[PDB]
Amino acid sequence: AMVLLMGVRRCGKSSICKVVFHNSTLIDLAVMELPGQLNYFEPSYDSERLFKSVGALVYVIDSQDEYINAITNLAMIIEYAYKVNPSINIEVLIHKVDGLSEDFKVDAQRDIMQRTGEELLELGLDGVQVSFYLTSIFDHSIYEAFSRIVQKLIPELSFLENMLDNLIQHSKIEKAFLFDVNSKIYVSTDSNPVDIQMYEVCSEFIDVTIDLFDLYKAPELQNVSQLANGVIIYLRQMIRGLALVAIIRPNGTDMESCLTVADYNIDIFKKGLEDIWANA
Amino acid sequence: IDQVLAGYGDNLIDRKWHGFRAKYVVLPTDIPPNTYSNPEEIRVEGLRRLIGSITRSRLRTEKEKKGRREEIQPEVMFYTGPLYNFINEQQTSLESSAINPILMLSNSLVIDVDPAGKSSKQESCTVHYDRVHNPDHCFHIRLEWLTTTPKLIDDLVGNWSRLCERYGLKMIEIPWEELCTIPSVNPFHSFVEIKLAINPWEDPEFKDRELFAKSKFYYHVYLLKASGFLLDNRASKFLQNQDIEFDIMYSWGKPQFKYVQYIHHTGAYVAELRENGCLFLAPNNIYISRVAQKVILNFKSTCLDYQKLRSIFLDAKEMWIT
Ligand SMILES: Nc1nc2c(ncn2[C@@H]2O[C@H](COP(=O)(O)OP(=O)(O)O)[C@@H](O)[C@H]2O)c(=O)[nH]1
Repeated sequence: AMVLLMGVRRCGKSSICKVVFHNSTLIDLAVMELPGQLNYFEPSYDSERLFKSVGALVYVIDSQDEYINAITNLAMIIEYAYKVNPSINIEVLIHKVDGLSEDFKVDAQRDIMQRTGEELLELGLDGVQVSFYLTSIFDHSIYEAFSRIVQKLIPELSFLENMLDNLIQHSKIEKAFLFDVNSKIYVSTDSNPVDIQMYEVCSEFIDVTIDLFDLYKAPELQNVSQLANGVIIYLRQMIRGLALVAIIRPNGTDMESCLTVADYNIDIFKKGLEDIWANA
Repeated sequence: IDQVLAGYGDNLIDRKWHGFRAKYVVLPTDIPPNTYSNPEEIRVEGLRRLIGSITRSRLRTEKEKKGRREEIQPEVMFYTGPLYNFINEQQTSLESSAINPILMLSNSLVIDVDPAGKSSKQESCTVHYDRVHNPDHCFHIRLEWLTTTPKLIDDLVGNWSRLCERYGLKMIEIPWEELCTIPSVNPFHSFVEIKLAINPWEDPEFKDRELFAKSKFYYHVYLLKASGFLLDNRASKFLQNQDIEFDIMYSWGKPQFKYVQYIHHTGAYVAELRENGCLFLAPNNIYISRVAQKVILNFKSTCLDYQKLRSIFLDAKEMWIT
C-alpha cells in the first residue's frame, strides 16, 4: 500500500513528508512525491503500472492561493486514475489552513467539494468518491488525515476494532491507540470518539518514550506513566513498528493490581495479534 | 396573490403587482488558462452549456419523474451590429427556424431549484432566456419567483456562475428597474449625471451631417466602447436606424426603458445614455455586496476632462475617416 503525494509546486508536499515521515502495506514506507505543473497530459506514457501500484492517491491543494486551476488539474488526474484502476481511493488535503476562521474553513471545504463534484460531473466520471481533509503542519490535522488514509488501506480494520474494544472493556481502559513508532500515525482505536487532546497526549508520550530510550542506549519498549489522579498511560511495543498506548483509569482500585491485569490482558492481546499478519 | 399561488395563474391579465424578480447578465470577460477542449467560439459553447443546464433543470411532474431522451435545447442565434439590422435580415426566403405580429425575443420555463429534496416545500422559479446573442451585446437571464427560498436560488446562481467560469464569461446581477429610477426608489444610492466636456453635435472639430444621419451617437458609443462598457438594451430605439414588423415584446413583458443602458464588463458599474448627450453613472451594489471605486472616478474624469475626451473623440474621427 504505497500512497502517492501529488500537487502543484510550493504546495507543501515535501514539508508534509519531512514533518510526518521524518520528524509493504501498513508501515510508513518511503512515499512518492510528484510535482505536477499545469500542462497537457500525455496519453498513456508508461504510467499505467505506476498508478496501478498506488494504493491510494493523495492530492494537496493550497488554501492560501487560488485553486480553481488546481481543481481542474486534479479532475484531469482523476480522469485517467479512475479509468486505469477502479479500486483506488482518492484523497484531497486542503493544506495551509492554520490562519483561517472556522466559518471560512467550512465554506472553503464546501466550495472545493462542490467544484470537484461539478467537474467530475462534466467529465462523466460516476461511482467515484473523493474524500477531503483540512490539514496543516502546525497542528494534529495532518496526522489524523494520514491516519484515515492508512486505515482505508488495512483490510482487517473491523477485527482490530473488535479486539481493541474487547481489550478496553476488560481492562478499564479509557482510550487505547495502536500507534506506529514512526510518524505518530495511529492505526486502530475503539468505537469511542478520537479525542484530540487525548491523541496529543498519547503522541507526546510516544515522543517522550523514544527520546528517553534513545538517550540511554548500547547496553520491547514498555512504559507506565501515572498521574496524580491515578490515571495511567501505558506503552507496549507490538509486532514490527506498531506500539500500543492506553490511557487506563483506576476507578478507585489498586494501582498494582490494575497494572498486573492490564499487563496480562495486553500480553494476551499481543499473542492474539501475533496470529494475524497485521504487522508490516 | 392567493389565486396565482393556488395554480390559477393562467388568467393572462397584466397585474399591477410583480413578484420577486432578479436579472442576470452574462458578459464576456476572460478565457481561463488551459481548458482548450479560439477565444471567440468557446463562449458560444459556454452559452450553449448554460442554456442546456437551465433547460435540464425543468420542473417535472411525478409521472415524468419516474420515467426515463429529452428534446434538444433551443438555438441561440448570433449576429453582428444592431439587432434591428438582424430583424430587417430574416426576410430571406429560406428556412423557418430563424427568430420565429409581436416578436418574442425570449422564452420562459419553470425550473426545479431544489432537486435534492433539501427543502420541505416545492421550489419553483421561472426562467426567461433570450434567443439572440452578440459578443458586443450582453446576455440576459431572468428569474421570477413568488414563494421560493432565497438561498436555493442563490446556490443555483452559484452553480450557473461556476459553469460559466469554467468557460469564459462572467455572470453578474443588475437591478431589474432602470438606472434612472434608483433615485426614485433608493435615495441612498450613488448616482451621478454627466454632462460631458465636448459636445460632438456642435463642436467645429467634430461635426458632420452625414455621420449624424448614419450614427447620431457615434462619438458617445465609441466613448462607451473605449471606456469598457457593453450595451444592455440591445432592443432599443436610440442607436439603430431602421424599420420593424410591428413592436417586439419580451417573454416577460414590454420593454419600458427610457434610455439605452450599458453595463461595465467588470460588472461593477452601470451607465445610461440620454437623448441630450448626458450620461447616468452608478455602481452595481449587488455585485459589490456579493463580492473598486477608482475605476468609476477615472471614467468620470475622462468624461469631464477636455483633453482625454478630445483624444477619444479624435480617435473616433480617425477611425471614421480611415
Ligand atoms: N503556514 C504554513 N506554511 C506551510 C504549510 N505547509 C507548507 N507551508 C509552506 O510551504 C513551504 C514548503 O513547501 P514545499 O514542501 O517545499 O513545496 P513542494 O516542494 O512543492 O512540496 C514552506 O516555506 C512553508 O512556509 C502549513 O501547514 N502552514
